[PDB]
Amino acid sequence: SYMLPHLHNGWQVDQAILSEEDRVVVIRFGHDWDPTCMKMDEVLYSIAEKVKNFAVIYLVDITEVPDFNKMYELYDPCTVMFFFRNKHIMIDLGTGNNNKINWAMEDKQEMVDIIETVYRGARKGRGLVVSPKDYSTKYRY
Amino acid sequence: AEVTEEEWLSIPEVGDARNKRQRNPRYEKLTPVPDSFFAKHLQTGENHTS
Amino acid sequence: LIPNLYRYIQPWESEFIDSQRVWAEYALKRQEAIAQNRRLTLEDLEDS
Amino acid sequence: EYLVSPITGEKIPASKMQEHMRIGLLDPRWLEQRDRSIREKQSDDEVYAPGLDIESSLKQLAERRTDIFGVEETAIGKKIG
RNA sequence: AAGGUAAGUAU
RNA sequence: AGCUUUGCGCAGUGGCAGUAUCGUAGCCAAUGAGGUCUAUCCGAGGCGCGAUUAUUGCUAAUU
Repeated sequence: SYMLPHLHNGWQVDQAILSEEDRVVVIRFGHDWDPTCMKMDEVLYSIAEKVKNFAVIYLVDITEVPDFNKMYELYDPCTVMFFFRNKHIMIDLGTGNNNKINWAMEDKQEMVDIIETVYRGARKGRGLVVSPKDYSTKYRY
Repeated sequence: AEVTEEEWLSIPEVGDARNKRQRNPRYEKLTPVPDSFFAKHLQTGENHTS
Repeated sequence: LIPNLYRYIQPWESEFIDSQRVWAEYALKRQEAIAQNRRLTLEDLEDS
Repeated sequence: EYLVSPITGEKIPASKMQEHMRIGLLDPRWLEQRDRSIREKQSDDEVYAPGLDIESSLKQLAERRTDIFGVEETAIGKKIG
């Protein structure tokens, strides 16, 4: 949660999105002190080395950097968004919101699969990718 | 507080004890079951006439 | 109504009675075939 | 104490038989593999934040988490106390 | 009330 | 004068297996590697790391 790089103003976020031309820019919008953000950041930290070939992970504090709250509807405790070549890559998670991951995941392989799907779809030149797993339900039994 | 700066520097790095095979195993191929399994399954259904 | 799985499973007690009767019948048929030095055919053990 | 080299035909002092033989049969494939490895580990961008950045992030977390740190305990997200 | 947005390029 | 043994090359033909082949200015090793069986006996490489379509090239297609 604290081992990941941080972006401290909107210009830094724009540059991080613009800098990467061959990798998915995974940016988590939230607060390091929020428990949901702590879970999501732990998951991202567990996979940060694995996906470094095709993904880069940044963390942004939405109070320190409020320049995207109105734009990206960052009014949730945690939010993960995907950008590839200065384009926001939407993902059809099945949750009704195709723009972001607004909850916290528990499986590293889940997040890695989502990142890989986003990377492949964005490389092919697509603005929306279909998630390998549906999230219309939590699969709790 | 009493940890000297030399002790602070002398902290060792953490090294993995697993070897190359454990850390980075070669991809494990999946292969179909041999045809003898289908042959024996179809032979199981055969029955004597006496 | 779709059929219920229970109606097509023979109960344990009736199945044990049937097993006793069927194996007694098979013993009788086998003894009869021994007297003829003949091997039981699939048609002999058809109702069983 | 000069022994004829079985691989080059020259003469080396006996104090350097084993090292000359080991070096003489050194595959250039080793050189190219080492050069490739040097190129790879000196060009990959660091994934995790530097140490001072980690310390600053932990300080911010402690400031904004008084249910774990500090003396007085404010709410989970508040920083005043 | 939702879990039912194709991603676009043009005008 | 022929014949023939061993090792090393160079080729030719043929067979077999691709869960394996290499690399070691890394380490240890006949001053003993490694030992389930045979232990007052066995005797040679082992380990770590790296490369990879489980060796690597061309050629022909589609592109």
